Amino acid sequence: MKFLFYLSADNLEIARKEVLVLAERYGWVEDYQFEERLLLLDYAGEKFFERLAYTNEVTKIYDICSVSELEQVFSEIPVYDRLCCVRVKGGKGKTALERKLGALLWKRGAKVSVSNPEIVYKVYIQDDKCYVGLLEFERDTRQFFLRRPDRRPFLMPSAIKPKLARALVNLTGVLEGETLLDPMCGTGSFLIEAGLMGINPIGIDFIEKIVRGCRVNLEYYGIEGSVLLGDAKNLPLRDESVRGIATDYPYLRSTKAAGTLDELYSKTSEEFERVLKKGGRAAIVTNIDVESFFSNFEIEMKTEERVHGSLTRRIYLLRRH
Amino acid sequence: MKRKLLEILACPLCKSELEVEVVEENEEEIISGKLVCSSCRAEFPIEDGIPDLRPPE
Ligand SMILES: Nc1ncnc2c1ncn2[C@@H]1O[C@H](C[C@@H](N)CC[C@H](N)C(=O)O)[C@@H](O)[C@H]1O
Ligand SMILES: [Zn+2]
Repeated sequence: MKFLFYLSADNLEIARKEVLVLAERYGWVEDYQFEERLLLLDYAGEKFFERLAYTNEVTKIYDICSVSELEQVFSEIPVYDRLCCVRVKGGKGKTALERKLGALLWKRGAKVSVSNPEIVYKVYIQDDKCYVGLLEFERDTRQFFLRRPDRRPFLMPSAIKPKLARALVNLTGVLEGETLLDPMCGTGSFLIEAGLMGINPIGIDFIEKIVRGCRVNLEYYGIEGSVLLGDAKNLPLRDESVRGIATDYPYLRSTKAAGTLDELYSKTSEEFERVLKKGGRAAIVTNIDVESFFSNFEIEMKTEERVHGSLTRRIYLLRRH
Repeated sequence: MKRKLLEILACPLCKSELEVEVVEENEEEIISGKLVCSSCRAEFPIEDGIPDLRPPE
C-alpha cells in the first residue's frame, strides 16, 4: 500500500528517519522515496501515525498523475455516502481547483461538504506531479504547544521541546510496554513523551531535587514511570535490560572547558552499549562532535540544529552492533 | 520505588543482583528501606520512594 507522509520543514533528516524507523518496527517496507517535504512509502502492517512528531499529514495514495490527468483520476477514484471534501496543497488557484474537483465527485454521487466532512480527498502538487489520495491522519499541532516545558509544575531552562523529544523516542523504535531509558532526565521531557505513547519510561538524574521535581512532572501528566537517583556513567541496571535510550547531554558553555565531558562520553558510551538490548538504539543530543566516543556503535543518523548562534546541537541515532 | 523495577535494576558498581530490605511499604511501591548488592555487598538507601544508586565517589 502507498502512503504519502507530508513532513515538517524543521529537520527533514529527522522527519524521514522517524517514519522509516517506526515503519520497520510496525510493519514491512517494500520501498520508499523522498521529494522535499514528501515521503512516499510502499508499506504493509500496523499503523503508527498517531506517534509521529515531524509528520504533519499522512495520506493513503490512490494515484500519481500530471495536472492534465487530474480530472480523469477524479472520474475513477472511489466515491462514498459519507460527507467529503477536496483539499489541494501546492501550486496556485488551490480553492478554485478544490471546487472543480469536488464538482467531478458530485457527478458520480458524492456528498461534498466543506464544514463537516468525514472523508478528505488530498491532492499534493509538486513539479507537475499530483499525488491523489485520502487523508489518513493529520497531526494536532496544539497538543505539543499545550505540553510546552514552561507549563510543567517543575521548570528548568533549556528543556528539549515535546516535538523533538517525541521524535527522538520514536527514532529508538521502542514500542508500547518496552523500556525507554533517559539517564540524564532533568525535568522529564523524554520520559513524558515515552509515557504518553505507552512506553515504560525510566529516568536517571544525579541531583536529588531534580529527580523529585521530575517525579512531580510525571504525576502531573499521569504517567507511570520510574525516576532514580544515579549517575549516567555507572548505570544501576542489568545488561541488555532496555530497548531504547533517548537523552540530552550537558552542553559545553565555554571552549575553555574543552575535554571536561570526555569521561562522561566515554563512560556512557560503554554503559549504553552494555545496558541496550541487541540491535538497540540511543538517540542522543550533544553540542560537540562525539563520533570518537561512539565508534563501538553504528551511527545511523547525524544531523545538526543551530539554536542560538552560540549553540549548535548535534543529534545522533546510534545502533548497538 | 516500584517492586517490578528490581527485575532490571543492578548494582551501579559490579552490576550484580540487588536485594531490598523494606522498612516502609505501600500497595504499589517501596517507600523506605535499603538496597544491598549480592557481590560488592554495597548499600544504597531508599527515602520517600527514591533509591540513591549514585556511586560512593
Ligand atoms: N552524570 C550524570 N548522571 C545523571 N544525571 C546527570 C549527569 N550529568 C548531568 N545530569 C543531569 O542532566 C540534566 C541536564 C542534562 N539533560 C542536559 C541539559 C542541557 N543540554 C544542558 O547543557 O544543561 C540535569 O538535571 C543534571 O542533573
Ligand atoms: Zn555490588
